[PDB]
Amino acid sequence: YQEALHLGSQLLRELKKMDDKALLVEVQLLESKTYHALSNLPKARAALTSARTTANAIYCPPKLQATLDMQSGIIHAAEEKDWKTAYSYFYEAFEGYDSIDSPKAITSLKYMLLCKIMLNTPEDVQALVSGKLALRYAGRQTEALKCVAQASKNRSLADFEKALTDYRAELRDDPIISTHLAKLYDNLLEQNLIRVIEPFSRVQIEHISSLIKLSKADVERKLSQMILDKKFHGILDQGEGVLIIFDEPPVDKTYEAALETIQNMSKVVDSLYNKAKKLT
Amino acid sequence: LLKLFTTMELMRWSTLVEDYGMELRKGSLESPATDVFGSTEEGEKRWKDLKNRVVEHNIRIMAKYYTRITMKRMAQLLDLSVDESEAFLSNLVVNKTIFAKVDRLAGIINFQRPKDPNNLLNDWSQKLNSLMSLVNKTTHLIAKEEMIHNLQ
Repeated sequence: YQEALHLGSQLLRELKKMDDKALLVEVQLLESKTYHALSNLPKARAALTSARTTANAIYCPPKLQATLDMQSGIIHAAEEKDWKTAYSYFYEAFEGYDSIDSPKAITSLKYMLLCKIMLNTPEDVQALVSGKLALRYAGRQTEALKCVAQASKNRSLADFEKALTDYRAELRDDPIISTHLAKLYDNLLEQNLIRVIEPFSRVQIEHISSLIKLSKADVERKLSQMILDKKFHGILDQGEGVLIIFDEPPVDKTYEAALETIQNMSKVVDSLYNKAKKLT
Repeated sequence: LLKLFTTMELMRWSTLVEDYGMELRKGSLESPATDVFGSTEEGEKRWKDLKNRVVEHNIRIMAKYYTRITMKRMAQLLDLSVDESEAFLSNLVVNKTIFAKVDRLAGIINFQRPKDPNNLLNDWSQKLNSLMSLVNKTTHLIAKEEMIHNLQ
């Protein structure tokens, strides 16, 4: 994807001057697709802005117009800045892919239920799978989304792992948004962990890991990673399993004191330079 | 109502079982008890969640006192299983039980003994105790010194 993006960019450097700028929409669209494949948001926003200022006067068939809105919603959904605008881009993209292609439509509504399931609202998912309009485009793809929405409205974890286990043979071809799905899994995992551990100052690991009936390997690794991220006060244990939570409120004392010592060292050293200069 | 007003002493509900039974038997007053138990599930929710509401409300009352009731023994005196007490704790996690301390080895819980910042907690207690002894000692000293003047 490196030589294709570089060669394509150098092709744009000599094709922006050539007439019939409507052809540049394909190579700039693929440019945004490979910038998202390389996980580069700023340059995808600059080249995407070039695609907007290019397709503002150019009005090619909606085969390329709706893909700009869909890929725009994917770019905005990569950083998770605002789900409303991205949901609007996926909505207009679904309006563009309406009744033109079955896989593009099922992946358009799949992207709608994705960007809308990321904001924790399954009621609209049920409203979209209960309507007769989107019912004719249903299939094996939307079943996994119904399992994700069911696990989200039920606040279950082992059921979500069951959705990631039984449907992995339609989750094997899942797009790069798999990292976002793991971010939702880790989000509900964070909610449960800060839900059951918070009232338990010191408790058994099996008494608190029994309700979730999961192994302590992945949970222990995620917990240790979150303490290493220093988001809250806590520490794990393996031999005894003792949980200890503590904090150090007076932080502004040692910092200001250390700054006074470090700043005054230069004062005394400069004084020794003035005296050492005036004496010898 | 007087037992449910304040200072709920830990007593057995078996004495209230026959009180509710005769509450369903007598018809001179509070007659529509069968109307309270009209539905097959609503009355069961009111009874189970009523005994649950008092068996949690008494915990909310004794939570103010720091006497360390040792609920491990209280579960033995109440003759109930610890599983539904863990479910009661599952009602405490939403009942704002964040101010507590548990133990991994034993089962004794602690509703007190915080980190105790000496600048706020011990400072406040030393202010109320020391200052209360200062002004309180100041009142009865010269007050009694003026009370003994009438003997002359």
